[PDB]
Amino acid sequence: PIELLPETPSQTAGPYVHIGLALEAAGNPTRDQEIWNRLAKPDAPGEHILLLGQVYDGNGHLVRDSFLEVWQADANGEYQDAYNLENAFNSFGRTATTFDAGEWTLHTVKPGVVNNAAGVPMAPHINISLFARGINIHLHTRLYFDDEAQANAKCPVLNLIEQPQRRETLIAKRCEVDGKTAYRFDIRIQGEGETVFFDF
Amino acid sequence: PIELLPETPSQTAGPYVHIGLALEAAGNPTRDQEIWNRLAKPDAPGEHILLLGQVYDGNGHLVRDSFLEVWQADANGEYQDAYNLENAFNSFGRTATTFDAGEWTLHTVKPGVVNNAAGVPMAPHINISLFARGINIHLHTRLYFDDEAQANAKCPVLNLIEQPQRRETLIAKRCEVDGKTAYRFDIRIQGEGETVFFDF
Amino acid sequence: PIELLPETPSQTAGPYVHIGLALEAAGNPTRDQEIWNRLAKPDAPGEHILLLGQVYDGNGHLVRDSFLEVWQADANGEYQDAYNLENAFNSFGRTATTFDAGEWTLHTVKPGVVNNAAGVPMAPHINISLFARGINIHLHTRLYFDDEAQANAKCPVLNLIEQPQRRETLIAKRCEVDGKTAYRFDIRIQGEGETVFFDF
Amino acid sequence: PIELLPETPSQTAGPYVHIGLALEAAGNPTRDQEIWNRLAKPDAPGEHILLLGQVYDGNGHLVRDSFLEVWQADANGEYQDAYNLENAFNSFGRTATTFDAGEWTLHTVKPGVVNNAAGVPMAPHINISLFARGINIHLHTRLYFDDEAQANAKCPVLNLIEQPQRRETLIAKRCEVDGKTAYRFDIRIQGEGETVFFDF
Amino acid sequence: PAQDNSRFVIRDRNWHPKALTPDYKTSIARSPRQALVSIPQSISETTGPNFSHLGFGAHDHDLLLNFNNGGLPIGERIIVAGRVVDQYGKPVPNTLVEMWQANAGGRYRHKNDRYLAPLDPNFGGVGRCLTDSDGYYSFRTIKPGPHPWRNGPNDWRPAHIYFGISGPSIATKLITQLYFEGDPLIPMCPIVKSIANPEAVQQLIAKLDMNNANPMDCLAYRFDIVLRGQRKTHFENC
Amino acid sequence: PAQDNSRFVIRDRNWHPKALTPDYKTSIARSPRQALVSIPQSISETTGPNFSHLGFGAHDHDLLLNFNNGGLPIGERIIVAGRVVDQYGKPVPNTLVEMWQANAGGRYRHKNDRYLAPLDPNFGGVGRCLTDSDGYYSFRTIKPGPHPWRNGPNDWRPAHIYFGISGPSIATKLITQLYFEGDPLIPMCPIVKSIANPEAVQQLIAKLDMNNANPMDCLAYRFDIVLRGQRKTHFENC
Amino acid sequence: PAQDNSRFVIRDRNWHPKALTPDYKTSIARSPRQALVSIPQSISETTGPNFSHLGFGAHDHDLLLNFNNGGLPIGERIIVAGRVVDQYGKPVPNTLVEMWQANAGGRYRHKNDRYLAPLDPNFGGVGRCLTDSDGYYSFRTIKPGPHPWRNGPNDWRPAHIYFGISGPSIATKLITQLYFEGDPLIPMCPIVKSIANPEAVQQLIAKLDMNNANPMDCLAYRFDIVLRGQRKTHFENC
Ligand SMILES: [Cl-]
Ligand SMILES: [Cl-]
Ligand SMILES: [Fe+3]
Ligand SMILES: [Fe+3]
Ligand SMILES: [Fe+3]
Ligand SMILES: [Fe+3]
Repeated sequence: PIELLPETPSQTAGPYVHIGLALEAAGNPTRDQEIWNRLAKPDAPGEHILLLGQVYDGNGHLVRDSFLEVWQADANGEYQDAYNLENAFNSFGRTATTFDAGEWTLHTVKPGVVNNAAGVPMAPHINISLFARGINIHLHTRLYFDDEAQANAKCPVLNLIEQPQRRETLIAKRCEVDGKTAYRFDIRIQGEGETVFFDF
Repeated sequence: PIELLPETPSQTAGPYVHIGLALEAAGNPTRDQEIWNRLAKPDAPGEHILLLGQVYDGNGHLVRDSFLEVWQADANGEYQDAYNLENAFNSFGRTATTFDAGEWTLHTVKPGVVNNAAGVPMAPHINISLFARGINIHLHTRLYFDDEAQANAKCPVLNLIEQPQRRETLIAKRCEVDGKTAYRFDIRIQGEGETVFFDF
Repeated sequence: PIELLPETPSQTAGPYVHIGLALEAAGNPTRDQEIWNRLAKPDAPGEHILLLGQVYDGNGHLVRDSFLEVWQADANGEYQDAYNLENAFNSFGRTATTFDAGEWTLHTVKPGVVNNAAGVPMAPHINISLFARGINIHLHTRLYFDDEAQANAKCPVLNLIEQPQRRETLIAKRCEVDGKTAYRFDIRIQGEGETVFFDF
Repeated sequence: PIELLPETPSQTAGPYVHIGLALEAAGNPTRDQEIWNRLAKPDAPGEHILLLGQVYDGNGHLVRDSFLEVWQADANGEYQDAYNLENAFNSFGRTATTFDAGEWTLHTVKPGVVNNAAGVPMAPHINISLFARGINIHLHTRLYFDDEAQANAKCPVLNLIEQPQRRETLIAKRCEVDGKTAYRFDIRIQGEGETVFFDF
Repeated sequence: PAQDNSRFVIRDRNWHPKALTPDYKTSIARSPRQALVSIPQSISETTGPNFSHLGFGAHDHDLLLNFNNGGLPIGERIIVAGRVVDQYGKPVPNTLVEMWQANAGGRYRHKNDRYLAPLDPNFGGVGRCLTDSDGYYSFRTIKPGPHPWRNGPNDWRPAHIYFGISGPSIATKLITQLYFEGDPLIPMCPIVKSIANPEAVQQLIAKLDMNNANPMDCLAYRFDIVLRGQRKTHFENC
Repeated sequence: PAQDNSRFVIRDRNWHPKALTPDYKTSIARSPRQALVSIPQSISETTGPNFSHLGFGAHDHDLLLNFNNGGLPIGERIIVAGRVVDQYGKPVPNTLVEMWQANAGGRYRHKNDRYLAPLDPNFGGVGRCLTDSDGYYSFRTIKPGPHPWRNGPNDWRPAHIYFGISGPSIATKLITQLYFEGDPLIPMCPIVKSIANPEAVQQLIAKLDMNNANPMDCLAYRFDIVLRGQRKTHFENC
Repeated sequence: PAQDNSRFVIRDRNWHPKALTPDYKTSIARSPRQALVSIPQSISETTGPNFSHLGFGAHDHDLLLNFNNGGLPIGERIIVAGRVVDQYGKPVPNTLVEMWQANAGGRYRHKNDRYLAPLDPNFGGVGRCLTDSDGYYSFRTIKPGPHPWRNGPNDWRPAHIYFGISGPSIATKLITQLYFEGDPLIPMCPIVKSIANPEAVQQLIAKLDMNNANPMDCLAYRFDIVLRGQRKTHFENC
């Protein structure tokens, strides 16, 4: 058969990933422009939301050195790929868990609906890639929203998860943090309530 | 790189380990001198204690054919390598689980404090090696004491166990047995509450 | 390590190099345009000079079939790469030793100062490559001028020649020839007074 | 045939040999005890002498980074191998040429006569090993004295040099430096007047 | 805004390291035990950020100068350079390449690194750049030292530099580690050996590159990166 | 008392059998699933008992005479002898070597062995001795027979003798099994094959040793044992 | 005083580098053009200094501590250790071993080195010790960096440490250079290649020695040295 050049193989991002990708977290000075956890300036159209979460290992212990990258549509269901800190909204962001509490946060807007390649609408979602010490190749997941029950039920991606019980692992819980709309999305890498991870 | 002679590889001690190392337990006559589970004669200095325990497999079932070797300091925190049945105290001993109840016992004194190689004091501990059918290479652990909580909290060996919850697996529980101080130390080889095992 | 394509290896230009590169000298008709030993028309700015020299082998005997290529800055210290026989000045030229007397000549202007890559000024020089029967790969040298003694003393290229006595081998001697400024630059390929040759 | 383990191959001592073996010369602080160029305290028996010399390459240029080790009998013709800075005399010493003048010096006594393995007397001599940048394996030579003409004539080592003219290269020249008896011993590594070097 | 107009060759997850590689101890509890759920590529997966307009500082790619506290860092001066291509051999231009590392002594400038080898006051440990229009990147740095770590009782990472590459979509984004030609620690490392196939390990070993060195100044290493092949859609929805 | 003045070469736990080796069925539930925690060597690990003054009976090393109930045991008379050294090749003198085994028919003298082959009234199955000042040990015994066991539906252990060796510390202590040169059961055994590397398996195979045999009396097998290499501490706490 | 009571096996001067090795440019004018004159061994050649009573400071063998100006040097912490033996395999006890080197960046602490890589304020570059009664030596240092030099237009020394060994006589005294396992600069260096026989070059390459490393602290390399064989005289003058 036809063999292409092989892809460069992945390796763990390691416990000191913050040196390269989360400078403040490492304890170091930042550069003039950093790619970080605020996807929306206050003037961005859409519903402004806080996202937060904790990451657990197979023993139910916090993964305190996790690093997350996120990719999401703007409120109108459009992916904005021209990354610029001058923009009111960027579709891409980065965050990391705090070493003491194990909590990450993101500041964004709720994404609009995007169609799959067959033209079927997907429920509102944020694409997440998870990196850490002990993770050899990053884990892909999606964060969906518990207040989108009717869309979630019809999502062609959620519907590829064979067991309905597993679909629940991808649904973030609406709450209020300091009077602001928030959603909690915890990830369990392994064992009871293991988060669905994707290959594509 | 420099390659030395390879070490002879380990194999399981098997279910009939007692033929060689626990003669009475196998059902057989003993020799004039045997290495066994009484490390201290009544005249040894220090606090005389009973140790006892059971060993569990990954399904929560008793490992009834376990064989244990122990190594501990005397009450002054000094290791006594000159093994002699005439001694009031020996630092080394052996025990095995009963085939009916699955319980091992040891009669000893509480060990004194020993520093690590860097001069930092370790909490009082008994070093244990566990052998059995199904165990291809013996498992190393340490028995610490629940009446040493303050010392345990500062032990530089316990502090190498990353999760505090796992450190609890090494703490023996103090009780009274026939009016003498006793500690129970159960070992869980696998699964929930899995005992920490060491490499060194 | 990274290996590139290997360079085509050098070979001697041979005793009949003139057939290809010095047509008159071989005894043959010339073409309409030839690359030869007059770098400057009378109208070129700068000090017009004659250069001449002889080439000696390791036994002190004339190398009568030598072929030389020269490359030099103009009077402003600028290299002129756009070779054109219509130009008042070309930075490149060719010459050859006569078979009877063993002497080559060049008609040019004195070059201006050029800085090395570190911004340090090099004394005025003409870069020379020497080819001949018996020379497997051409020899690189530089012709400096004895009326630039203060500049020569500070040249960072002459200063890479460890022994001061060897630096003297690169200094052409000023004379007058039919009323015009001339310099003699003799080359000794081997032995006593051996000319410095460069690699770069 | 019989093959033993091969000897570790030599390499050049390099231009910075002084870092390891001539600390002051490198520009660096010395240690409490250094092996250096004063073989005799003022109270040593024998004729006190200054030795001095310069080292030339094949082009007649000074070898300014030369390092020399010497080994010689005391005034009574005995080798003193117990090196100790408390001794009145040590048979071993080290010196190096100055970077500006290219001159090395040694302070010692004139050695007494030593017999070869056949019991034949050798003329008074100092054994010298020469190390430097460009010298892949050290060169062995001997320094003899011009005021020992009768002994030199009969030396069984000098007599192994086939050509009498070459013997002259090993004879140091007596002089006076600041009213003190001295001998000059120049070494020519290559070419005219090349110093005899030994293999043994 | 971004458009769905390409597909990316599926990853070979036996070429990449698997999730569960128990000799690398921390992978035991941080590896999923359920199978990954395969999904078809949509605009969500086949698009990604372009960083053409991120503002880079003058020295962002130069670790000899980007943590200047009064002098140069100590250690082996090297250029690390290479090309980013996809599996069809197409260059990946204007893509974000980030890298980070310990100093010459294997000490990381991170609050959580307690290794006893000292920090270097003029070395930070992070670089970033974009590949040029032909897919080439280059960094200048110090060769990092091996680093001991609490895996087995005497485990040492080979000298390594972490790399993050965005590529054209979130489907192509990769983090990996670069190792150095000839390092005798490479065959011994349980993180290197998370990769099962020895030919895949070879793809992470940077080669000494004398042709790119600056004489009397700095050596050079070459590290080429291959991202997932990108092709146009064909015969879809029909 | 004992002192901390030695260090022991770290074990290669891919040379040793791993904990989980599922073809050996009882290992499945008796293997830890969490990683071992590495700790640095201290006096607790680098010391161990010395049995120079344990009292041995006259026949402790001689299984032909140590269970004498009126006659000699039935079976192949053999001497089992060899040297205990560390990985640097240094002999390990005055160290405790214990061995135990089934009889000629593969029956163990243990209340839990219900194999139908008979006990031998003059065979017990345990020996012990100390190595001599040059690291040598020796036993006399009967060659044990193969033993069937309830692993797979037709599994048989090769003839084997268990050995336990103390060495200079609890870090060196080892239990292993000796097998016999040429035994066709060896490559088929799931306990043998708990050891992944075939070269490691070869290290457990005792060789026929005609030079050590007593003519018209008993054969001999040679089994050398290698314990972890022991070195002095250097450059510690500085 | 010293006595003539031994002979030293004659050197193989095709095993050692020859004097004239023109790719190493400075050897061209500093090599004799006349043949060496062979002479028989006498007490002059077969004796040499013994340094038992030279006074060594506490840190003479420890380059991490012997140039302490307020901190540790930057770079890869290593122990360099080995044995000195003669060609008959006999140890060479109580012999002087000296070593010197550049710092982690290839910069020498010598007034004549103007390479642009910085000095390390806590690194000097020199060590010395005596071999013990069994012929072993050890140093602790920083791994030196490669060094560019003005030989060819882009020449770089591999990482190297200079060694000087006295041995029992002036006939055994040697200076050499140690190189490090796997260094890709080794095959390219005109000083290494002054040695014609590639098997001789192998004798200068120190091997990574994990067994001698201090976990979480320093790696180790092993470099054994072989000096000329020493034998008694026999049948001489008869
Ligand atoms: Cl660690
Ligand atoms: Cl140089
Ligand atoms: Fe790392
Ligand atoms: Fe068995
Ligand atoms: Fe021709
Ligand atoms: Fe050097």
